[PDB]
Amino acid sequence: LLSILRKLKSAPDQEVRILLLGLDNAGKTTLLKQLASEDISHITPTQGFNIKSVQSQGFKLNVWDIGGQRKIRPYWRSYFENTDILIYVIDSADRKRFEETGQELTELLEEEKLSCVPVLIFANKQDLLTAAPASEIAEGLNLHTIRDRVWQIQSCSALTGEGVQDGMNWVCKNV
Amino acid sequence: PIGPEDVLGLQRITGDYLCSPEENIYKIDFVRFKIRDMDSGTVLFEIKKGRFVRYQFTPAFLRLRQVGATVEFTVGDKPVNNFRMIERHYFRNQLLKSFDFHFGFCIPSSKNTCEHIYDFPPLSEELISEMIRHPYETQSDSFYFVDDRLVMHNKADYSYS
Ligand SMILES: Nc1nc2c(ncn2[C@@H]2O[C@H](COP(=O)(O)OP(=O)(O)NP(=O)(O)O)[C@@H](O)[C@H]2O)c(=O)[nH]1
Ligand SMILES: [Mg+2]
Repeated sequence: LLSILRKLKSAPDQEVRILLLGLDNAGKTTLLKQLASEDISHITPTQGFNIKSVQSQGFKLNVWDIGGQRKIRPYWRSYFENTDILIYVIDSADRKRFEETGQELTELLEEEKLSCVPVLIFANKQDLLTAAPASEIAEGLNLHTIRDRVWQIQSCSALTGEGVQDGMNWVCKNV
Repeated sequence: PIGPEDVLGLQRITGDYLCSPEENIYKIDFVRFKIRDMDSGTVLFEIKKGRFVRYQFTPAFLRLRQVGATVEFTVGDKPVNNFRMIERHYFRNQLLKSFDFHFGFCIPSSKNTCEHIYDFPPLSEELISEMIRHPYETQSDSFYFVDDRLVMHNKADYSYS
């Protein structure tokens, strides 16, 4: 997050708000703690939000992780305002939930408060052997039909860190 | 009807608590506080748990450069609109650090965390030894607002011996 801040520091408003969404169990909080260089061992399901507010030289990087459980999801809308980047996380090995996650992503990309917001899709848990590759997830979700914004899909493992920096590098280039 | 405006220019610690416990109608509850050095990764302090805290810290805290400060809080049955936190640290009429964070909506019966990751202000040797020599004269106010109205006020003093 520290170096990410420095990679975004040229942003004219001097603040960047990143929203982390995705189904419960996708790996959102793990990703957040990975980015924050924090121990990822005490993680439980998020019944609310987790925020990292990174502030240096009057620049402000706020990353919001909202819980993904079905009972928390209806509140996602309460956190859309002033979002600069959406990061949408998917468990690449949970195929039974591919349709559920496509549905949620579809809704997000129709939301008035998220219009034109760049979206990074993290195809997470690539360390798992049964994980679908990013290209396959992209095909399944019809990411090529996205008209109204820049987007990227990135293979990653929030657990190991692999692919995470490549995703965040795209984010930094597209703020 | 105390508001953010009343608090943002203060040059010293409040004289006394600014509200009663009963004014916390949303049952907001701070259950954990953690301080870590972002450089070495070391957790310098964590507490896992009534509106006053006395912190027993060391001089090493004052020589840090990159700090992560986490709060963890629960919310009761009622949804909270426009939750805002303002925290201010002082030593003897000087403002050391200020944090103003607009949480916005808080989900009913939620458990939430916020970590402020920041550049520790480079305090002069004069100031550092002065605060080391005078324990508990470094103090903080934590103000919590719901829709611009103060609903909770916590206080702390600090020792760096
Ligand atoms: N194998 C593997 N497991 C991962 C990876 N990322 C997260 N996990 C695991 O997936 C489970 C859920 O992770 P978590 O970060 O809590 O997901 P979440 O999206 O925050 N869930 P919620 O929205 O309910 O808080 C945890 O057991 C976590 O260790 C990954 O990249 N690889
Ligand atoms: Mg979580």
